[PDB]
Amino acid sequence: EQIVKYARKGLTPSQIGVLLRDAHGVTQARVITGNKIMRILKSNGLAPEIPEDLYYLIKKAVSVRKHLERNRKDKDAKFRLILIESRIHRLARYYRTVAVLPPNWKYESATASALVN
Amino acid sequence: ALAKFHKKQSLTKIEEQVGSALVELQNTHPDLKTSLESIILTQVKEFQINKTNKKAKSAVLIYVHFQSYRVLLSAARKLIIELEKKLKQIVFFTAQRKIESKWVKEHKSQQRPRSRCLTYVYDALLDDLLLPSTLIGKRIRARLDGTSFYRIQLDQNDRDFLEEKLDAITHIYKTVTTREVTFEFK
Amino acid sequence: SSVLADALNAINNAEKTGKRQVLIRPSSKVIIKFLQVMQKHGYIGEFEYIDDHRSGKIVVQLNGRLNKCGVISPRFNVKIGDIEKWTANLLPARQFGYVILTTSAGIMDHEEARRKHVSGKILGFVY
RNA sequence: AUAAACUAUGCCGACUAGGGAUCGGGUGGUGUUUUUUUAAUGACCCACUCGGCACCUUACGAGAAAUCAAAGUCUU
Repeated sequence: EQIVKYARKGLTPSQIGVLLRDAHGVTQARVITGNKIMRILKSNGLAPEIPEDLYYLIKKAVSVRKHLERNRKDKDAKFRLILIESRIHRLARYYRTVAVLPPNWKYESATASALVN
Repeated sequence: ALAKFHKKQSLTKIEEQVGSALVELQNTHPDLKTSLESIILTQVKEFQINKTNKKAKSAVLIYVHFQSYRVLLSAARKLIIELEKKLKQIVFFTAQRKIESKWVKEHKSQQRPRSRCLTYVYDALLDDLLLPSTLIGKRIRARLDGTSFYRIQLDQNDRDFLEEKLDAITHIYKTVTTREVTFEFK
Repeated sequence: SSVLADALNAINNAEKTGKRQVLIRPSSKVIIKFLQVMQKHGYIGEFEYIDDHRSGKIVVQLNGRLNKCGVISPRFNVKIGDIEKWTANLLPARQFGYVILTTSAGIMDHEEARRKHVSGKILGFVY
């Protein structure tokens, strides 16, 4: 992961430049290739499809309605599937205004389609 | 050497001594060979520490190109020791930072990364000077009128290296930055 | 939600308690600027020394009367028949007055842009 | 979906404050007590911090008064 690109901070360091170097540090490290080295490995893989800060909101928010779909009485569940929602949308815009196409994703099968890999 | 410089045009009496001085240490000491091989210079500035004692006590600050900033920090300790012995002057290493403008943006498709802003650049030097050891506490004070004093907290175990440069630093900062910088050991 | 009376209504909101001033908004070229024209005409002490996210630039010691409240105002007109008239905001003609207008050119003062015959917006008004 | 749908008191933006009152963290701890041939730890307590808890309070500001740390709040 990339959110968890920095579970390195755990056993490597140091948040994290290395990717630049400012208020740097004091320990081994073999520079940008020390970073990239296994920093590229990381998620046993890579990514970019789009777009983490949503590829999570939409998820928690996706399963987040399975219950809603079956329970259907936990109105104190809709009261949030509305919110996790208004959120999952509120993101879009700053991408519907930038990073994600100009309709879909920025609109996506949102409400709904468990996406996508 | 014009070798260990980036502009490579002409040096100043100070810059010259520094050049051969550096080339000296990598030939003399086998350990600084590896690190100094790497080190390049940008420019060097000399400053006079004028105290009321009518005593002339000068020191010089050297700008290491950013490329070699990693390396510079790698052996920073030993380097400064030898440079002071070999130049009988106080030595300080900084990174060659380029500051970006606030309102003078001109490249529509270019954002000014915080990494090169005046707050962050000028705040850099302080770390650079006390170099060998980084500070513990940093603070600001507002004298009534409107002064801003930066009493900075320095580690005790470093009283050695830092106690002496202490006055130079203050004075270099007041020159580059514009900030009064008193220190306090804790 | 409005950096103006935000902080001028902290100086204002302060000297009425009486003290040695405090923190404020975040900085603002404008905040700092009024928190200039003030000092430059007197009133306040010494704009101060903070630097954070946008928390940067200043606090700002109090000093002196400065009574009472910096003026915040929330419209904007000016010049001739104007300025003189909104000089009724003032705490009295016979000097005293100061109306920190916004002047096409320069964030200026009731007179400081009465200056070269200037005008525009009405930013505020001091003592 | 009416309401004997209420601090008869708005707030996107906050102070005159305190004192105390409660629930976080961080301290000291000194107090206990666990652990358990001794502890440390854990708990209990203690203070002390800072988190923010809500409240309560007026050496302040109000408004047209009872009240208000707001409705305090920019010749009213």
